[PDB]
Amino acid sequence: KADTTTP
Amino acid sequence: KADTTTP
Amino acid sequence: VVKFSYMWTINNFSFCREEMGEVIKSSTFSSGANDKLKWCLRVNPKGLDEESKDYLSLYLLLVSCPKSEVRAKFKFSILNAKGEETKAMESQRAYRFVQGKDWGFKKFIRRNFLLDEANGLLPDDKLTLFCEVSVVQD
Amino acid sequence: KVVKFSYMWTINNFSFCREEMGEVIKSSTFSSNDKLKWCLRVNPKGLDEESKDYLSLYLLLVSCPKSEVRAKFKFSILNAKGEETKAMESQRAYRFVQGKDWGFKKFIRRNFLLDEANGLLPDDKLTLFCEVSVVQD
Repeated sequence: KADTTTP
Repeated sequence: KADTTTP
Repeated sequence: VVKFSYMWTINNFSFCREEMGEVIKSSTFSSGANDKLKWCLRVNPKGLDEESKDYLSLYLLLVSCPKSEVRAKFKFSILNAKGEETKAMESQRAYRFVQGKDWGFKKFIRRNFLLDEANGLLPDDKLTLFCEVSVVQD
Repeated sequence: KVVKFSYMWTINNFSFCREEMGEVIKSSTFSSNDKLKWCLRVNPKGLDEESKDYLSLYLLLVSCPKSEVRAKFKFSILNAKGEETKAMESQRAYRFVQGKDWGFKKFIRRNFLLDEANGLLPDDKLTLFCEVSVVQD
């Protein structure tokens, strides 16, 4: 699953 | 115009 | 649906001074078409934190200010010396991109596997990354 | 039936490219189909003696098409902001068989490209942009 470093 | 290096 | 691809090579990858949490930024590129949206790739050569210190992290980032909502699917992969795709990692769905928003894989590939010369992923110490994106929404 | 797609490619240390007239830099393959593969070919020091003062850029069909292929293409250089500059397009559509190339012998003057004042080699990087629109059958 792709992730992010911000909300 | 465009050119080619092939016949 | 706007489709575009970017090939990016990092020279002397195993010598990169970037420590954990620091990023190597790609050149800014463009999806073209009508919007001419601007994107860049970001690599954490030693991951972002201690959880991913064993991994290379790879993220796609939207750089420009979009006029409307942006949704995109993406796929990252490495090109070996023969130019073949390998160790690909892709999104199984589209993700929403606002300006400055990043999406990617915190654990894209293990550093140990990447720097193992048997795998042929660093010919002449060059890391070549291939990014394929499909912008579904404007 | 028109399929549109773009490909970008950053060549590091472009001024150090030891290639001479006739020598080729080849991109990786690209597509989107997913079976129809294309590639870009660059002559950094020109293709022949007529284009000795220019860089040459060509689009090449790599795969074997199962039907007739006609494609329009546009080449450009991206500046540091990712904006397309020095664009040059085919205007018309061209037929592509496997191994056939179409492009511009004189895409850009080598003196304009190599002049730092023009800012098209940021950090000695040449970022090439290609947009293709193709129809099969």
